[PDB]
Amino acid sequence: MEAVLNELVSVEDLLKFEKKFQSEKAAGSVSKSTQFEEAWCLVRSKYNDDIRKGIVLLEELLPKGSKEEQRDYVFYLAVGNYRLKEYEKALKYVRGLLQTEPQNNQAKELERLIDKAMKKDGLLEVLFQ
Repeated sequence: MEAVLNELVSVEDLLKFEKKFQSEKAAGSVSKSTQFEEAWCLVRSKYNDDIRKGIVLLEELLPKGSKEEQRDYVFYLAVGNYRLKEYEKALKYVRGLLQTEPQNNQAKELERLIDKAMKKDGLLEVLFQ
């Protein structure tokens, strides 16, 4: 995934989804699925306000989800909080997921990323003192 290509296709996908979302909203029916896909987009944003909106949407969905749905909601709540540098919140979400699925390799890897960031592992200023 060439990075500039990735940005390009992401926009094409966004416009197609926007079309679908606006059509659904106009019809009076924004489903749990489409709301999740909205959140999935938002937590990938370069803008913090977008990520926070995605978190709000996922927290709203969380109590209404099946076990299977909640797995995805909690994963992306951990991701979203991680990207906002809300590490304590991110760790609580991912540790909850690992309670349900201790051998989820993706959740294990995310917990490692959060932990490392929290502890400032690979902070560079230390290397130059």
